[PDB]
Amino acid sequence: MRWKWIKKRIRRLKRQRKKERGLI
Amino acid sequence: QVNIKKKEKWGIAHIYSSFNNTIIHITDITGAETISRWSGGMVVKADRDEPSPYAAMLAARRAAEEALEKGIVGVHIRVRAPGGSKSKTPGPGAQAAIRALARAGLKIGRVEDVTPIPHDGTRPKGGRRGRRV
Amino acid sequence: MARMHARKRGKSGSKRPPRTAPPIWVEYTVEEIENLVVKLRKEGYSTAMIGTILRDQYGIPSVKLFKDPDNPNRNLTITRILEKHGLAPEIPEDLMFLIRRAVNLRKHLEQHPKDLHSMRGLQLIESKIRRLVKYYKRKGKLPKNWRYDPETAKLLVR
Amino acid sequence: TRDKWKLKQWYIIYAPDFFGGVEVGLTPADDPEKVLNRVVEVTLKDVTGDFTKSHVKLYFQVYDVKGQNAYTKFKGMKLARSYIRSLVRRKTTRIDGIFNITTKDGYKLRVMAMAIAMRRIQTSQERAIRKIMQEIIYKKAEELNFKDFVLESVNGKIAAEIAKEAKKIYPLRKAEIRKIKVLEEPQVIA
RNA sequence: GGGACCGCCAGUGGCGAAGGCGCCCGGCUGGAACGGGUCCGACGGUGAGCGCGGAAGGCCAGGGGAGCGAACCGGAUUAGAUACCCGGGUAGUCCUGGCUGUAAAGGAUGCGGGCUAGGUGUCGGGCGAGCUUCGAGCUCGCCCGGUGCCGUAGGGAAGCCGUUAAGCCCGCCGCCUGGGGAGUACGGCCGCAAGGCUGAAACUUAAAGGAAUUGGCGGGGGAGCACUACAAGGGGUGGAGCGUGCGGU
Repeated sequence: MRWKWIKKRIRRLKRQRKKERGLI
Repeated sequence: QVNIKKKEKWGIAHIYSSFNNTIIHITDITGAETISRWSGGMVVKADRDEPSPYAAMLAARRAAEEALEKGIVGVHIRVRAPGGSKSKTPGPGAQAAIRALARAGLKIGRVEDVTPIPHDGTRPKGGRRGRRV
Repeated sequence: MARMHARKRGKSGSKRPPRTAPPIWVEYTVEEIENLVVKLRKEGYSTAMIGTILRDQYGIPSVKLFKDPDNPNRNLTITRILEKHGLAPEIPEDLMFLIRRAVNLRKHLEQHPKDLHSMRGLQLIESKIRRLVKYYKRKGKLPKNWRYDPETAKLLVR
Repeated sequence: TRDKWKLKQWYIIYAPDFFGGVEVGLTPADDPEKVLNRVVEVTLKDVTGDFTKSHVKLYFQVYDVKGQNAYTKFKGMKLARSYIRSLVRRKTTRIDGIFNITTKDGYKLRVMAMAIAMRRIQTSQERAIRKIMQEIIYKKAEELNFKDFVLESVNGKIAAEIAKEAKKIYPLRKAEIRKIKVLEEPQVIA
């Protein structure tokens, strides 16, 4: 549970920063 | 073998007691001559009979007969255990071997603690909860 | 008492003497005792250590209670006498000693490096000195134009 | 097994000027000169005295063997785990004195000594006690010959004495010579 | 020969602001309790901001590497194991220089003071004794500070708390105002990265939560009986044919 939320957020952020980095 | 003037050989009977097997080896006082080495596996092959106390009793008894031929009639008993990433407690053959010696007619004048206990520490295998089934 | 500032425990339970009636178990005069203070100050004693001496040797209860007043400055005891003579500098003895320690510490941290505990103590002593000084400059114990920075400290010490 | 045993040769422990000699302890080996460095534990059956009783285990190492009689010097003393763990206790202190002794006889000796504090109070008097333990053991050792000193050091005479002079400063109990290791032996052979 | 660490010692124990701190010896060095207030004479308290320390692991360089061991490669277990278990094994763990900053970093109890029943133990100091191995070695009381147990007035939803307050007061700081969306988005700021700080809205909901009571339950613990229980023992069904009832047909 607790682990889930955080890593999901860290994935959510790294995909978004990936989609920010390669479409500017 | 000449130049005996002790008039009663004595042998330091070594007992290595793993949870995975029991070995019983006897040497003279020096340690420089092995007369006997008998293990649980040589007695009986079945992987569970190997540390079993009955298997250990007979292994120690065999050695003990050889020792009597030699005129080894007194024994120091030196108990140790596995220790490098194992439990440091001696297995079942300790108690079995002491019994086979007591029946066998070899009298014990000392009981000796040469077991691995560090004052520098050693970690055994676990999984952050120890071993489990 | 009790306060906390670098300890997790209370302060000592000591109190001033209440023999607030003048001595008469002393058998020395005011005059003789002053005489002693000039000689001792001159010798190399600092004004706390003189007053301790006076209590033991000459047997007074307090030095606040055998020699107040005799000069018209606040809280008349030793260093006020000396101050009129010019045997005491204006910067209180308290402050002189604090400052001396604050110099001592920079020199150890250098030679002994990796001192965490000693480093926090250097910040803490210094910090306290600025706050004490800030009040003293105003009071006239220190000049108005004086400042406490750590270089000026080293100057005084040397 | 492997041998008759007659290929194995047996040799016999004698330790002139260490105990005056013994007749107990045997070392087998295969070939001559593989017994020159072997270490032999005896409790001693030539005496049933205090060495055997309360200072249980002594080690002797056969330095050289000449003509199939083995000349032997003091290799070590120790106690066992049974003694160290028994005597120590809780809400007290354990005090130990190491010194590296030089004796004027050409032997270098290392003593560990075991002193047990009389109950309460952990104090600088402990460490003061350690200063004294080293100094006393040194003076006894310095005066005497190595055969004399070994007999005093393994026996309670030394322990009993350390406890008397220390006891005056700060009382002790249960003083012992935990082990003695012969830092360096030789002075008559290289 | 080598690296690494210090069973006993070790105690409900001691030290440090805090994170934290355990082989032994010596030097260097910081802090504290206490008794004697000897000294300045209200210099005090709090403190937005700012500044600083900050376990472990991580990041960077160099060195060290004995054992241990993410990843990893087999084996078992398991339907399969993705896991518990076993055989090997790399970074890392160690040391120094450098860098980043988190914690259920807990006493979940902000900081400073006064005040409000006691009892007992314990650590160190002051003081008067007794015992004495003549050393505070063993102990008692008064007194001063700290850590513990039991408990009053009172407080609390209750559990508890109770001179170490969640008690009675005062000064100041930090913070909250249902749950999910979301500690997300967006922007800025810091960081080398990992991350950190700040920090929404549309929408959706009649509950989310805390304590205790009672009951059921638990490859949770302890104890005990039963012959409609199990063991021992004796016969039998499931085979075949028939009789009878049911499902299906």
